Amino acid sequence: MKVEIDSFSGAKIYPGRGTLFVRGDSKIFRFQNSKSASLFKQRKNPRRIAWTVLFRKHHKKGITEEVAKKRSRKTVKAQRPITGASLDLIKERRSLKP
Amino acid sequence: MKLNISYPVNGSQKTFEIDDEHRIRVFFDKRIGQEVDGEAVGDEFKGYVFKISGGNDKQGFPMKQGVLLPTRIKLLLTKNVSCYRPRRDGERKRKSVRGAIVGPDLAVLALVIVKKGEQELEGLTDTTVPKRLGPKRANNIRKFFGLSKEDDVRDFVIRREVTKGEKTYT
Amino acid sequence: SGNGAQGTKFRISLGLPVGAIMNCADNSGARNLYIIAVKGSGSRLNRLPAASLGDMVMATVKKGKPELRKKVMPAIVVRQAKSWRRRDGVFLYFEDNAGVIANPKGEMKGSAITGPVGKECADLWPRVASNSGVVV
Amino acid sequence: AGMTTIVRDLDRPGSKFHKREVVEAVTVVDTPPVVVVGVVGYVETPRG
Amino acid sequence: ANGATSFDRTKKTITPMGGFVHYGEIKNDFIMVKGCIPGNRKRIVTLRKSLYTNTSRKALEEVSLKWIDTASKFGKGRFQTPAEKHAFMGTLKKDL
RNA sequence: CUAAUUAGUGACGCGCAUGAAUGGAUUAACGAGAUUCCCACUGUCCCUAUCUACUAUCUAGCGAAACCACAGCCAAGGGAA
RNA sequence: CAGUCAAGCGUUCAUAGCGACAUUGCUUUUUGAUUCUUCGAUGUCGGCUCUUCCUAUCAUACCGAAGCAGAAUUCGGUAAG
RNA sequence: AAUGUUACCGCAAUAGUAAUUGAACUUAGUACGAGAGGAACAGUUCAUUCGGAUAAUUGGUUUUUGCGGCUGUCUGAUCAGGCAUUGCCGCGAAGCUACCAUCCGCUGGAUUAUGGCUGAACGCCUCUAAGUCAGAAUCCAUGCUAGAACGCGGUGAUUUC
RNA sequence: UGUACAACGGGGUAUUGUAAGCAGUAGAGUAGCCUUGUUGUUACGAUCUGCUGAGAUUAAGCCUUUGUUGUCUGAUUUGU
RNA sequence: GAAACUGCGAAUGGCUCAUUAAAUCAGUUAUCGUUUAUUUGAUAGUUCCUUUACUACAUGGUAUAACUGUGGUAAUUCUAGA
Ligand SMILES: [Mg+2]
Ligand SMILES: [Mg+2]
Ligand SMILES: [Mg+2]
Ligand SMILES: [Mg+2]
Ligand SMILES: [Mg+2]
Ligand SMILES: [Mg+2]
Ligand SMILES: [Mg+2]
Ligand SMILES: [Mg+2]
Ligand SMILES: [Mg+2]
Ligand SMILES: [Mg+2]
Ligand SMILES: [Mg+2]
Ligand SMILES: [Mg+2]
Ligand SMILES: [Mg+2]
Ligand SMILES: [Mg+2]
Ligand SMILES: [Mg+2]
Ligand SMILES: [Mg+2]
Ligand SMILES: [Mg+2]
Ligand SMILES: [Mg+2]
Ligand SMILES: [Mg+2]
Ligand SMILES: [Mg+2]
Ligand SMILES: [Mg+2]
Ligand SMILES: [Mg+2]
Ligand SMILES: [Mg+2]
Ligand SMILES: [Mg+2]
Ligand SMILES: [Mg+2]
Ligand SMILES: [Mg+2]
Ligand SMILES: [Mg+2]
Ligand SMILES: [Mg+2]
Ligand SMILES: [Mg+2]
Ligand SMILES: [Mg+2]
Ligand SMILES: [Mg+2]
Ligand SMILES: [Mg+2]
Ligand SMILES: [Mg+2]
Ligand SMILES: [Mg+2]
Ligand SMILES: [Mg+2]
Ligand SMILES: [Mg+2]
Ligand SMILES: [Mg+2]
Ligand SMILES: [Mg+2]
Ligand SMILES: [Mg+2]
Ligand SMILES: [Mg+2]
Ligand SMILES: [Mg+2]
Ligand SMILES: [Mg+2]
Ligand SMILES: [Mg+2]
Ligand SMILES: [Mg+2]
Ligand SMILES: [Mg+2]
Ligand SMILES: [Mg+2]
Ligand SMILES: [Mg+2]
Ligand SMILES: [Mg+2]
Ligand SMILES: [Mg+2]
Ligand SMILES: [Mg+2]
Ligand SMILES: [Mg+2]
Ligand SMILES: [Mg+2]
Ligand SMILES: [Mg+2]
Ligand SMILES: [Mg+2]
Ligand SMILES: [Mg+2]
Ligand SMILES: [Mg+2]
Ligand SMILES: [Mg+2]
Ligand SMILES: [Mg+2]
Ligand SMILES: [Mg+2]
Ligand SMILES: [Mg+2]
Ligand SMILES: [Mg+2]
Repeated sequence: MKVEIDSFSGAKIYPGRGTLFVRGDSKIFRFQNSKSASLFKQRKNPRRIAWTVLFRKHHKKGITEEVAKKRSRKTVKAQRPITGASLDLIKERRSLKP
Repeated sequence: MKLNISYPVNGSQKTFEIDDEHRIRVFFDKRIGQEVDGEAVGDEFKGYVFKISGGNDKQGFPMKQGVLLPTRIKLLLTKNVSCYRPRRDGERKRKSVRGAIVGPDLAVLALVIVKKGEQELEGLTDTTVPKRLGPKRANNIRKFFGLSKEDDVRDFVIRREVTKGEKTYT
Repeated sequence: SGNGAQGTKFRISLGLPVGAIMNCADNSGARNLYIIAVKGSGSRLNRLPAASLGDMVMATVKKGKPELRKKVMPAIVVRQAKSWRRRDGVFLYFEDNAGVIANPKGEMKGSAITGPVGKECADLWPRVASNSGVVV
Repeated sequence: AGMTTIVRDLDRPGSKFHKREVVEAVTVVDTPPVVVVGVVGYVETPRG
Repeated sequence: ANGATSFDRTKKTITPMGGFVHYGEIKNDFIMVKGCIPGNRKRIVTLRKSLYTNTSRKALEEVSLKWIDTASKFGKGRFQTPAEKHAFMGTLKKDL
């Protein structure tokens, strides 16, 4: 079971829901309901339709903490200095001077 | 689906096969670069944080960071780009590509250890493999050993032992 | 459908009653197909036989090579406009009505099929599956 | 009460949809426990 | 988790968002029967044991639900749970 | 012309019984004139569904007509069949 | 529309399937013959709609024959669900 | 209406009655045949015609005159509205609704034709005379709809100014 | 006279597509006063943006409710 | 000295005669109307900074192939993660 997404509005489409349209060029369009489908047939442009996802993304509407900072990072600091070089003597030369 | 996991600290890699779609399901709708806590995936991995690095679906098409989508498209790939190796100068090609959002259609999820859990993984933390090659360029030798250029790099270069018959070389 | 079809088809909404004209989607030289009958269809007083995706119809060619015209031949419906429903629960539809001219066995007259094809049809007629590009 | 929709895997060897998912309509009837207040016995007669 | 599933797992009952249109919430045990039943919503109904034993192969199939639609029936329901709605819609002018 | 045409049109003519102001033939333009096909259009149809108003319907007041041998459940029989 | 006789047909073989010369019938969606009812009025052909009935059965169930190897077909029975 | 009143739960006389046809896979390139050709039963998956429901889904319907948009004019402007036989357009819940949508359509017995058993008449022989086995989209039940307003049962409570 | 019933109000559900108001360095531009501009100023301008997935509507046969206000003995008839 | 990186070549060659009728092409012109890898000949003392507590010049930076290792696809001169 996959939940699809309307190719106009950006709404989730649960199974059995809405309609599917196969265009002449074999591009597939899925609408959650007859509303988006009609708008679509009207050549309306989602970015000009206020309630759509594409419109809200473009006009940057309430994205908020998604652009806020997050914590993902790491630390390693280990050594396996060279292959065939007898690494036993590689940690001895590794104390340096400074 | 198969999990291909790497420990970048030791240079170790081992795979894993996870059935039981509920355990897999933790990765679904997750993009590349997002971390994943281990316990959900299994008990063997607990407290292990996994970075999603990529993978291939059935039919073998590779994921490409940045496309989003949980699906395949056909892009036009230039030089210096992933999932393309140009055969000729200025040669671009149009090729099928899998999205960067994880889904059930994947054959293999590639992962990278970030934080280690509370239990040792068989072929990962237990074994370590050496860096194949050492510093070549002058200052790079100096900066691997921190030499503060006085110390005459010629002594500090790495030397590899090789055996020919009863003759052992360097 | 009937003769030469490997397998069975699940019922799909009937979109093309007798008299409908659909695009001819192969390279045979025909521009369109005028449906005069549907194979395997039944009988009710006043009911028009109608074709659905995957069905075999009898047809004439209204626009096309004069050698194709003025005669009745078999053809197979590869695309519907009327919405139908699959068992995976989706209502879907194409942008046009189209079929391809074929012999009673199900073998195709032309070498290729332009445009998408419905899988219900592809599964039903092997020869159509061969010559098809994007399916569904 | 009403109806809703269901998704489930179909087990039907030989069917094109064997092992595939199908989506199906179902009704729902509200059935709180019934309570027993009595018994009637019936006897057979030539009139029924 | 009446309306939940081995596969779905999310805690929810079979009551749709906004509740069964023209009925209510279903706070007791229930029978979920495939397809449709004679009579209308709110009507008294009798369910009866079969008068024979079906082999049929269509009977005897042992079903396992993957998912039960809990979306609203009072319009075109876009959401299974108020959680899912808040998840997708973000925050609104009433809210917190 | 159509898949298919007692239709239409173009030809043919020992034409039951065409034919020259009993006017013959031709004819642009015009026609709520008869006929044929085509494009568009469409609930004419496949195959039906839904909505609005006013009716019907129930109430107050008002209040006709047609028709009427006697009347009003059938099957068969005979009988002006 | 259906029989009886059986000379013929059917490579041979009357009657698998047929069948002359003759002859006995049945039917009342043919057409005639009649003129009984209706001329102080029983609204015409066809179609559309819709119900029911008949069986001399086209299909579908189960059978018996064959000049029935199979496949196909033909003849016949119970059959109008 | 009336068989005391009123209520609940039931019986079943009689009457009605319903399901229908095809294809594919497989059997099987098998049986049969010199070859050319070439089946069926059991099993499976779909379909046709018909029927009874139902509205989760999809579609149709719009006076939800619900939200928005538009022309013309009228209220000084604004806001907010009126008028144009529902002014017009897009979307539009609810309801209704569609092989344009989904679901559901039972199994026992007795028989016909016909093939038989035992078996005389007729020392032999015969399915028939006596007796008898198997048997059809038939018929009778099962099941389904009504419930006799002059067919019936079980049960509850039964009035004082 | 009580998980009573009703009229409102609240919350959910659903439909539309961002209300009025105010503000702006958004705006083809246009005028008026001079102290004639080293953003000169006062305003005006289809439209645009912000507060604003807002505002409006939502049972008339949607769901729900610890809130408010109210309602809770009229008429007729029946017996073995 | 494999592999790979870098550089250069792959715009030459070979083939065909479809288009093309003031086009091409030919002889003759023009660049005071432009671009030109290459070959050949020439051609570069100046690079920092309010210009004493000074700038790596004895020479500054990583990030990658090949490789190692873990992989995906029926399938290609496909390629992913480490
Ligand atoms: Mg709709
Ligand atoms: Mg619509
Ligand atoms: Mg007709
Ligand atoms: Mg081919
Ligand atoms: Mg509802
Ligand atoms: Mg609804
Ligand atoms: Mg003619
Ligand atoms: Mg005509
Ligand atoms: Mg003529
Ligand atoms: Mg003539
Ligand atoms: Mg004559
Ligand atoms: Mg004269
Ligand atoms: Mg004359
Ligand atoms: Mg003239
Ligand atoms: Mg005219
Ligand atoms: Mg009337
Ligand atoms: Mg009244
Ligand atoms: Mg009155
Ligand atoms: Mg009057
Ligand atoms: Mg009578
Ligand atoms: Mg009598
Ligand atoms: Mg004779
Ligand atoms: Mg013989
Ligand atoms: Mg003879
Ligand atoms: Mg006749
Ligand atoms: Mg007379
Ligand atoms: Mg007469
Ligand atoms: Mg008369
Ligand atoms: Mg009279
Ligand atoms: Mg009269
Ligand atoms: Mg009459
Ligand atoms: Mg013989
Ligand atoms: Mg028989
Ligand atoms: Mg009948
Ligand atoms: Mg009394
Ligand atoms: Mg075979
Ligand atoms: Mg032979
Ligand atoms: Mg029928
Ligand atoms: Mg309006
Ligand atoms: Mg105006
Ligand atoms: Mg204003
Ligand atoms: Mg006025
Ligand atoms: Mg007027
Ligand atoms: Mg609706
Ligand atoms: Mg039906
Ligand atoms: Mg019986
Ligand atoms: Mg015997
Ligand atoms: Mg017998
Ligand atoms: Mg007997
Ligand atoms: Mg006898
Ligand atoms: Mg039957
Ligand atoms: Mg039964
Ligand atoms: Mg039944
Ligand atoms: Mg009664
Ligand atoms: Mg009683
Ligand atoms: Mg806004
Ligand atoms: Mg009402
Ligand atoms: Mg309150
Ligand atoms: Mg009140
Ligand atoms: Mg050349
Ligand atoms: Mg870098």
